[PDB]
Amino acid sequence: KKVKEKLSNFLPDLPGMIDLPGSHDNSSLRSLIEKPPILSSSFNPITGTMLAGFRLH
Amino acid sequence: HNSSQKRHWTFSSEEQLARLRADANRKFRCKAVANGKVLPNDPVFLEPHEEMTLCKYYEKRLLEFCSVFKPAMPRSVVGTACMYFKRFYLNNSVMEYHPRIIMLTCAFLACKVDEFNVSSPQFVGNLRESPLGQEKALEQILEYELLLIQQLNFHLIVHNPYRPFEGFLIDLKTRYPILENPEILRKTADDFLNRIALTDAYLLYTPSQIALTAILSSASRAGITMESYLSESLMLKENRTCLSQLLDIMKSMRNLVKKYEPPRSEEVAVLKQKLERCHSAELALNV
Amino acid sequence: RDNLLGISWVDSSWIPILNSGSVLDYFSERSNPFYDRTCNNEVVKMQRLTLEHLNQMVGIEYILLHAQEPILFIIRKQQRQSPAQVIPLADYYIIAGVIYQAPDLGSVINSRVLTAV
Amino acid sequence: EKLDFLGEGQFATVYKARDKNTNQIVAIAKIKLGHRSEAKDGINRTALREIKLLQELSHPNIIGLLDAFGHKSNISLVFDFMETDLEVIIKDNSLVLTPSHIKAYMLMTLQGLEYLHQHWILHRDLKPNNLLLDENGVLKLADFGLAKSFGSPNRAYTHQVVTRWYRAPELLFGARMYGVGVDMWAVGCILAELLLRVPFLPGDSDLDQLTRIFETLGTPTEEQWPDMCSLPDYVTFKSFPGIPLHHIFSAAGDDLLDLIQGLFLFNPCARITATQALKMKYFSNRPGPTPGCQLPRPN
Amino acid sequence: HLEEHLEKFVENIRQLGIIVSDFQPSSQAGLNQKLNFIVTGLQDIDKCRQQLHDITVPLEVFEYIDQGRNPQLYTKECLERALAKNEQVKGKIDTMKKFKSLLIQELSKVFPEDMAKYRSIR
Amino acid sequence: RLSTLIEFLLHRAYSELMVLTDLLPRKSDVERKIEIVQFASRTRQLFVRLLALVKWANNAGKVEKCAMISSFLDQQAILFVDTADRLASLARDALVH
Amino acid sequence: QLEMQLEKPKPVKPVTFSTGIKMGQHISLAPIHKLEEALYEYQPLQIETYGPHVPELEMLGRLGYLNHVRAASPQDLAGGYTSSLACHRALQDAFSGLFW
Repeated sequence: KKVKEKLSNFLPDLPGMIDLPGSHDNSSLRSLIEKPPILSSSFNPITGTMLAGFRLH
Repeated sequence: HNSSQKRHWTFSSEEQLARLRADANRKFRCKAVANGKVLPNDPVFLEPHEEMTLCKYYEKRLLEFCSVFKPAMPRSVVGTACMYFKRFYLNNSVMEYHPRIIMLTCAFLACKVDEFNVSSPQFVGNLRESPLGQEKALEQILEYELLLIQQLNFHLIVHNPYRPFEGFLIDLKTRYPILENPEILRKTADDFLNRIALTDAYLLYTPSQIALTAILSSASRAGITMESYLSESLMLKENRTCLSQLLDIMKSMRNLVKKYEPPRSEEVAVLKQKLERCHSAELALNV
Repeated sequence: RDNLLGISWVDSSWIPILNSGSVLDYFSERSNPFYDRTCNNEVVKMQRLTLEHLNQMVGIEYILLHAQEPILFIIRKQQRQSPAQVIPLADYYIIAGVIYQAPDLGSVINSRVLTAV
Repeated sequence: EKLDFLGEGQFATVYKARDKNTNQIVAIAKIKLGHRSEAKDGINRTALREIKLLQELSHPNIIGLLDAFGHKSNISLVFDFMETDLEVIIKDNSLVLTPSHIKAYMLMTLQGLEYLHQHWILHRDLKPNNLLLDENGVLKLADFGLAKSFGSPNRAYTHQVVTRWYRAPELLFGARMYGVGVDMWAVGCILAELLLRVPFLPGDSDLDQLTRIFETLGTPTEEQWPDMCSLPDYVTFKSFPGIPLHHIFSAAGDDLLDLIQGLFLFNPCARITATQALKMKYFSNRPGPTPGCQLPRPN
Repeated sequence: HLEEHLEKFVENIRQLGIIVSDFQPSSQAGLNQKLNFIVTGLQDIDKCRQQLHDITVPLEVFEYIDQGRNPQLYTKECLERALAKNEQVKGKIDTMKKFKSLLIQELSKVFPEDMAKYRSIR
Repeated sequence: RLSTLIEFLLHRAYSELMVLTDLLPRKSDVERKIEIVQFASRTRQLFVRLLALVKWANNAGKVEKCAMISSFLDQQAILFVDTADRLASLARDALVH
Repeated sequence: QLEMQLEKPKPVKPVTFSTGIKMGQHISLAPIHKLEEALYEYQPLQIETYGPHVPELEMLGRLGYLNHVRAASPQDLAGGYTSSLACHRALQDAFSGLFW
């Protein structure tokens, strides 16, 4: 069978350019699987300051 | 302290201290009046000498609390704590921070800096309080710990008059044979040192000179004088001049010790009732 | 150590396994009077790899000058003040797996005239 | 005014910027802790030590707690921003492989160590990093979290402290007491790395690191400081024939050969002292220590 | 297993959040950030579930994902290299079989009685 | 190993989101929406690559068997070359002397 | 591009050879280089104080006495910290100051 099935049919449901490579993405956050990030702090709860920061317009 | 740091925090003479305490008392009084919670000069406001007397009796109680700590405590840690407490009320007033919270906190911060690595059960066990009330105090202790360093100007090192004592006695075992087996000298000197610690001596005099003066007082009380040791220190710079300064400092130290006395408990309880009523008065800070 | 011009150093094993790439290694075998531990090619060997590091550094770098495949392999000792700055110190030439120091055009002539006269 | 977010730290977070006051560049620290317990221990011991020790230690080769505030729960510590760090610099593929520059780095580190030893306060944990290089390049020491005073009175001296790869042999045994020895052996391993270009002795965990320390310097002789097995926890290590310093780092100028042999000497008593090392003739030699104007800079 | 569907719902919520915060919104769009934080909490629960699952994955999966292909291509390439090594080894053994046959043929030509006794003994 | 990567990815995501929420009131809100959707793209890429991982988690064991096969056949190839090598070391070293 | 890049400009004139043919083409030689920068910050004397003084090694009555609260002890001595370090810290600290 064809094995060039897209990184779609594989990762198909997620929106956006899933097929696009990490180099094209140019995202510091994406560079993480290759070298594991350190767990400096445990996950924290959401705060009112965050909502005040956003709230759209 | 050729290590500087305390070179900035060595207040030079009696009057400046008096003035600073007085000014902080005025400062709190004024902030409160301006806030306008009360009309100026009401009964509640305290007086600086009364505040100082209450502080000294409560501090003697704090020293007993340090002594009854279940784990063995180095004399360095107790001293560090007292010094930290005196220096704290040179910037603020008794009412702004209740003395009990300040005492307990000085003690925990002190233990953390001096590497006593205290066990958490040992600290809670020493306090004779209900676990829930001790935890309420511990919550305040956290906030007041950061508050202490803020008003301590982040200057944490404290020179403790002990190390010099051991050192001078080794010099004793070596340079001068005129005196011998100076250990009677050792205990009496300790007695003079606790009495010296209760005074503003830590703030004014140099700690090494404080230890030397304790040794000299012990010697005079028992039958020996160290003119010859003073003479080996004269084998040094200033030629004749060093000795006059040493003698003047020794005389002033003796005078403060003879004049200093524990505040009477009858007077102290009156003061306590007044302060308690005072913190029970409405402060409330901000929204 | 009396006279470096009058010393010759060799080793049979390295002789059959000799190639343009290994000439520096043969000079580097250590316990060789001509070469020294102070040279940086030795400092490099202590570290990992060798490339343009002789230009990044600028010091004692023994480098091959001219090479004939079978036997002739001439080595030159340079002292660099900076990249693109070379100062030649001496030349050691290897003939038939035998290392000699290149005689000065004048020390050789002085000794020669002395013996004849 | 926070202007940059360099990132989080082991027990702290850092931001780079200009403060409420002057426009000068500085690095700002924010206190980090697990405050979940309703019985928190207030501030951490590492923080307490670091702040006062840095404030006291003022030297051209020591960083210092300059300004310090804390109106909110937050405690703010002010330290000058530095260029980078020797460790990543030599970690990277040889960009500007230079030799007398290594000697200049060693001189700055040794002057800082001499000042700290004179002030009577051991730097408990020099690690390869935790050493910072500024724009001028004067290198001043930095991480001060694990340090402690060392004095005549007997007290519980903390144990098993320095990072495994850089560990003093007496500490590796399990010794209850210590002296300038830890800091000296560690500068020694950092020099080792600058010359060798990769870390000297690799230890996955305590015992393996002690084994390699022994393999690199051979079995310590009985004459060395007998009681080496009489300290509280010792295991006879392999009876290595032993290798000369010439073996592990193959070569360099022998003066460097001597400083190394000396920092290494096994008897903690003989581990060379700071003043002693500066006085070594290697520093006063024909190779000149770099002023730092020409000190190598990467990106 | 369940970590896939959980992280998929998280990613879809992230996409809807990006769409909503991309648009000016009268409604409290802080619900998007709250759902993102709750998705991080459910991802922590999924990390507990990944401690339950204990998956071990090679790095070349991560690198082919970086190239943006299917990791199914990495499966095909591992299968192809397995068949390549099996083909090469069977071929070497087959040439040894043909060589043994040729050798016993020629030695039976040149040494009759000895190869006769060998074919007897086998 | 994927559990450690999952935990580290969740940690880095939550920490970067914490930095974003810290600068959220700080940043100019109009361009902060752009920075938010950029961060949302970052998180979506992290999560879709994790989705590719947990997709391949069904195909993990077959690749484990393929690694076993490849190791075995490499071992038999080294056996062939070792036999030829020891015969050469017989024929050129021991019999000449 | 005939003028933009080389396009056989310096490839034409080659001046015979000065690298393989013969290395005697140098001729024009020069040097005269100087720097004058060596032996900097060898001195280690940064000693500061506002106090009297005391030597690092004792070899005196204090070393002969060798007595502290617990004197010295053998097993921990491997630990180093010979009482020597001990009296030095003690005295130095005590002497620190004495005159503000």
